[PDB]
Amino acid sequence: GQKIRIRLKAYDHEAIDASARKIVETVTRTGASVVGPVPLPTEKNVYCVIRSPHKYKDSREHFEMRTHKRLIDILDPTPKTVDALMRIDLPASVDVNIQ
Amino acid sequence: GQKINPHGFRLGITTEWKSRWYADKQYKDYVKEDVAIRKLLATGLERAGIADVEIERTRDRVRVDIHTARPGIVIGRRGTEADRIRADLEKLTGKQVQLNILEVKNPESQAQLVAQGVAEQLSNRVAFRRAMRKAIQSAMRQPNVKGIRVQCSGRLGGAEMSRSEFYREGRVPLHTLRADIDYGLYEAKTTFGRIGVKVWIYKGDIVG
Amino acid sequence: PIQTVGRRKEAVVRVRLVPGTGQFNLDGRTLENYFPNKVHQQLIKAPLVTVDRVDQFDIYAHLDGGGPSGQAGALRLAIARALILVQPEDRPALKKAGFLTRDPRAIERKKYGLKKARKAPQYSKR
Amino acid sequence: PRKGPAPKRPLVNDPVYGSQLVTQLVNKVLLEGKKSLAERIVYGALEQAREKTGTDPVVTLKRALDNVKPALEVRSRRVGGATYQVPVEVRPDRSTTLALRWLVNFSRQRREKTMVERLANEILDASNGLGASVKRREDTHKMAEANRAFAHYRW
Amino acid sequence: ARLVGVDLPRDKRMEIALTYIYGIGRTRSNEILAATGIDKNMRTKDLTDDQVTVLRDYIEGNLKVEGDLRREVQADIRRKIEIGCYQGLRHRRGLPVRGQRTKTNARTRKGPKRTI
Amino acid sequence: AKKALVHKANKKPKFAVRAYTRCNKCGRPHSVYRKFGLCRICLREMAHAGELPGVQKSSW
RNA sequence: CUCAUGUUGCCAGCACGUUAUGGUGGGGACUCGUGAGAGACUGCCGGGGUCAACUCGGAGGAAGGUGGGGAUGACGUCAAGUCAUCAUGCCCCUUAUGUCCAGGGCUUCACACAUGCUACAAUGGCCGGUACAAAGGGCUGCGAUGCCGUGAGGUGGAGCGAAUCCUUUCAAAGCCGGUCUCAGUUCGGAUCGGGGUCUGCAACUCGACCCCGUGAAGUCGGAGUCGCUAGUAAUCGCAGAUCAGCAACGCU
RNA sequence: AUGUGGAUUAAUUCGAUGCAACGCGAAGAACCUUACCUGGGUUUGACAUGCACAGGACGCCGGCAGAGAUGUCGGUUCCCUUGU
Ligand SMILES: [Mg+2]
Ligand SMILES: [Mg+2]
Ligand SMILES: [Mg+2]
Ligand SMILES: [Mg+2]
Ligand SMILES: [Mg+2]
Ligand SMILES: [Mg+2]
Ligand SMILES: [Mg+2]
Ligand SMILES: [Mg+2]
Ligand SMILES: [Mg+2]
Ligand SMILES: [Mg+2]
Ligand SMILES: [Mg+2]
Ligand SMILES: [Mg+2]
Ligand SMILES: [Mg+2]
Ligand SMILES: [Mg+2]
Ligand SMILES: [Mg+2]
Ligand SMILES: [Mg+2]
Ligand SMILES: [Mg+2]
Ligand SMILES: [Mg+2]
Ligand SMILES: [Mg+2]
Ligand SMILES: [Mg+2]
Ligand SMILES: [Mg+2]
Ligand SMILES: [Mg+2]
Ligand SMILES: [Mg+2]
Ligand SMILES: [Mg+2]
Ligand SMILES: [Mg+2]
Ligand SMILES: [Mg+2]
Ligand SMILES: [Mg+2]
Ligand SMILES: [Mg+2]
Ligand SMILES: [Mg+2]
Ligand SMILES: [Mg+2]
Ligand SMILES: [Mg+2]
Ligand SMILES: [Mg+2]
Ligand SMILES: [Zn+2]
Repeated sequence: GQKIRIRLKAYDHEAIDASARKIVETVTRTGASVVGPVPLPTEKNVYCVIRSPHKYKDSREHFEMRTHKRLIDILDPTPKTVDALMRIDLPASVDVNIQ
Repeated sequence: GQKINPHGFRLGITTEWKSRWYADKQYKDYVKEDVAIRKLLATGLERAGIADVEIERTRDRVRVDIHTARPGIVIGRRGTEADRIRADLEKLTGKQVQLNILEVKNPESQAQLVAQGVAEQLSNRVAFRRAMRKAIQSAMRQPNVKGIRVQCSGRLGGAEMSRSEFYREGRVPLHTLRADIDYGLYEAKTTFGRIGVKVWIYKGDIVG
Repeated sequence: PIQTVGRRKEAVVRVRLVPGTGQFNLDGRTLENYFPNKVHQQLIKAPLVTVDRVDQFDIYAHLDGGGPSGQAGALRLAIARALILVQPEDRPALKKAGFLTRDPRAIERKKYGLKKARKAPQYSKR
Repeated sequence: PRKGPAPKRPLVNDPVYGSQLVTQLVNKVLLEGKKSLAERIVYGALEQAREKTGTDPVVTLKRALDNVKPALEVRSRRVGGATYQVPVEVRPDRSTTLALRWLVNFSRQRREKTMVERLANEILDASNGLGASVKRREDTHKMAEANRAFAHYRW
Repeated sequence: ARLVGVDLPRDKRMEIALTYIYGIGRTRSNEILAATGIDKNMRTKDLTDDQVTVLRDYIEGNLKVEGDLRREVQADIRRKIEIGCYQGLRHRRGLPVRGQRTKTNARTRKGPKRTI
Repeated sequence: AKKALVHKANKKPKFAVRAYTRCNKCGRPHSVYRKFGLCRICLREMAHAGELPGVQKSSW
């Protein structure tokens, strides 16, 4: 049994949902076993900053590094399926890691 | 400080982001190149108002989208400024890149455009009263915008003292995050010194 | 299959019941050898004595988050909820006891400018 | 407290004995939030008193509470350029609260090398009237009953 | 008891009794007890003179304590103050040499709090 | 930030020790963050410009 | 709470594991992970209310009446702070007030004030055993098992750009047993002497950490003064970050 | 242990001072960060733009003299084309 892992790699929830939709549609068309876009714990980075120069340290401003990751374990890695995902072009929002 | 940036506050739900990508190790290189390009393009292009910029990037290739009220001098009919900027990016070593130019729909309701125009008139000869009244009237003329506010702080008229004044008309729910608000600013040119101007623009709301 | 969960102050436990005897299995170690604090045993034992059906169910406990008090309270609320889950006929009595309502209060946001929680540095006006 | 009453917490009951007063005792003995060790110390002191006196722990504790429970407190009010001492009656909640807090805060100090024995010894002294809690009740009664007059304010 | 001019405690754990001697600290007391085979929980009431003899042998054979330490430390201090090292300069000035917050703290080497 | 200091910092050091960030946009000895490669008020300004892939207000 | 949904994450229920454990075949029966939706709107009842706003009490429900906490600073005040982030008008130097290193100082020290840590000790110290958290970082970086070192640390170096691999199976208090019987103390840790490591071209001013000796002051604190009304107060540990080290008890 | 007034030193850089400065810039000073001193030079320059007058070199890898920056000597040498 051979399985190909696809790591979806970006911030935006809407973009990640759209990418999952496109990948799932391509897999369904090509006829390959796909579980779906398995959710992954969203890594949240926090960075705090004071809002003023030269002291006034009591006031600050916050941030997040909100990264969304999804797991799509497509079984039965059909060749034509592999070429389809390789040739698929996706918006620059999400990063695709084929493993 | 008095008011946070409405754009920065509303990045999440209302507004959108002007550059999208996500890579960590070279992220510093990304920001370095982005800042260099932005500063050099701001220094170069001054005749045509570069309303907005946008950076879409994948692997080596990068794409730039810029908004201006008019592309007549942005891109030459032959492409003089076009290939000029291509040369700047190539010597910046941008890898694969292309330029997309889009013209604003209503330039009078755009935060940066109106601010820059009124500020240029002020820097040339226009008194603050006439300039700001023209700005407000021309902006309210379009029925798209119903609440807009503009502020200019500095030594008005060359005085040895700095004023704090503004004119409001309509509704600007800054504390309402649902509100569609556009912020701008620019540092004016004056023989006596420099003067800052801040502009608030409200254009409807989004529900859902 | 009957299952119940407990979340509070990061204290989370997955609880499985069985009408069998009242044996205690906390991660494979009985309650007596698992966190032997009289107060904790009281809190765990309270819901079953409240239902007045002692030694009529067995439990399997898997705990995460928090410390001894957190796990004890999470498991206690777990049995409190699972009892109604299996038998809703005791709902009036168990709600009068208040067991079904999880205590929705935990670590609060640590705000900048404060040493921790909502305390503030020592103040001097001189 | 300027809108009305803040709801009070319905604390749990001590299972082994069945008295919320003992729970209140343990909460007052609580320092740095170590309830396990607090209950340990309370059990140690109560067992020491049990084996010392040969009496029912609940009965002895009720006797001590009744003996050391006050019935009037003094309030200070400044009018006309000076502060005045004025008393006011307290509820049984307040009475037990004061009694327990005294007992604890004065067993805190004795110097016989073990607070675990200090608790039991002072419980015995309160039971037999010799307790420092008895002494403090005596002095507070002195202060209060020296002034029934200022009650005309009724503030 | 008595030990090399150091009064052994009448009733205390030997790991503290030996630490009473100048040249030993808790760690060395533990190691010494382990080496000599004596436990660290008995009382001085079970002390035996043969054991005292064995501790004296081991200490004098494998340690330097008391007057020897005094003379050695004094010799080093005087040598480094004579040489002119910054260590000796700090010693002469009466201030810490490690470079701590000698402005607010260092009251230990400055003596009890004296006010101008 | 003296241009001489900026140039000296950017030039390859004679030893690996003489390396420091000196935020590129404005070269600040202190208050610089490596991951974003920019100074502190500089990052705040850039974030209010809104052209950074991931910076957003934090509250929870 | 309902839905989707099983790997690196779980185990209802079947098998192999046979000491190393869901470890392995198997399965969504739950958390778990993150998307969508629902649910508190005085929704309903009584009392009063000007029959109006609204209050108190009762059933429901998880919360009842802004459920809790953040972000969110109205016009303005203080010519309040910041030309040493940046840029900016004027003046001033230019053969210098520019430039590089001929090293050193930025901490120095007779004294107070500002905010913390360490404690002043038995609800504790030390010794051995023993279970539980979250979140997060990691490339000219995080760093496995292993060996040598008391321990900094050295050899060697798997797995990781990363729910996986390293940050220990991420703990501390917690619980069990032994010592200490109230001592300037087995508390207490600075100061000082001698021996090393690490980063680095080179640790004298002017680093950090380890081991040995060091044994000072100090007993809850003077008027007055800080903060704290629910996981709040207090006490314990952890991590992000500036960094090559490191004065990291600081901020978050 | 570090901040702050203050005094001493050739430097003890500088900014900030009640509520709303003071483990505040400084979220790390052996050389840098370093803006301050005694201490060798150096100068259209360490660092870029443009006008002229001579250049194919600039630019790259080593040894000697020195406490280092100092300068001298060894190795390679322009890409276009007749305007640069
Ligand atoms: Mg602070
Ligand atoms: Mg907390
Ligand atoms: Mg303050
Ligand atoms: Mg460095
Ligand atoms: Mg920076
Ligand atoms: Mg399962
Ligand atoms: Mg206002
Ligand atoms: Mg001002
Ligand atoms: Mg200046
Ligand atoms: Mg300037
Ligand atoms: Mg300026
Ligand atoms: Mg200095
Ligand atoms: Mg310094
Ligand atoms: Mg300093
Ligand atoms: Mg202050
Ligand atoms: Mg200690
Ligand atoms: Mg242990
Ligand atoms: Mg263990
Ligand atoms: Mg969580
Ligand atoms: Mg070993
Ligand atoms: Mg004492
Ligand atoms: Mg000590
Ligand atoms: Mg000690
Ligand atoms: Mg004392
Ligand atoms: Mg007083
Ligand atoms: Mg309140
Ligand atoms: Mg502590
Ligand atoms: Mg660092
Ligand atoms: Mg200064
Ligand atoms: Mg001040
Ligand atoms: Mg601090
Ligand atoms: Mg330098
Ligand atoms: Zn910057």
